[PDB]
Amino acid sequence: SGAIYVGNYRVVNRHLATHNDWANLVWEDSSRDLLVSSTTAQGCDTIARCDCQTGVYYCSSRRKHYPVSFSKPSLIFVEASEYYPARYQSHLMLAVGHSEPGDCGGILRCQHGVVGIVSTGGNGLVGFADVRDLLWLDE
Ligand SMILES: COc1ccc2c(n1)[C@@H](C(=O)N1CCC[C@H](C(N)=O)C1)CC2
Ligand SMILES: [Zn+2]
Repeated sequence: SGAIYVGNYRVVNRHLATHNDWANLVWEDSSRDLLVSSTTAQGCDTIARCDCQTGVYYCSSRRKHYPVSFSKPSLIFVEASEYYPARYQSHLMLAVGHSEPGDCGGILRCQHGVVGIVSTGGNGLVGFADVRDLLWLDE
């Protein structure tokens, strides 16, 4: 579990979104596993605007932060789940690191701020849904 709070927005994994997220829906993309809902309170999260390939992510299954090298956002095939059929997930970045179901929502950060959130994983690989291109989060 986990979300990004920037300005009047809440950024969560689409497959973990609540009824309130859908009642106050701003944008969603099933192909990215992203959903953005509106909030009343202000958000204090700086979103990175960069091409960084190194960062730090929070892994709640270990209650630890791990430094990682990660790939550029791309189309990667993701196996079937109770939320999605077998499809290519866009804007996804992989890293070598620990992840298990329950880690989705862990923020990935670089020196510039929030890069993305855990979305996939398995076999020593962790996948992150990129958010740096959503310039409308900051404006
Ligand atoms: C987060 O780490 C892991 C590790 C192992 C495993 C997972 N997640 C789970 C996972 O990746 N997905 C299920 C929920 C939706 C996901 C998506 N973005 O399409 C895919 C399946 C096993
Ligand atoms: Zn950055």
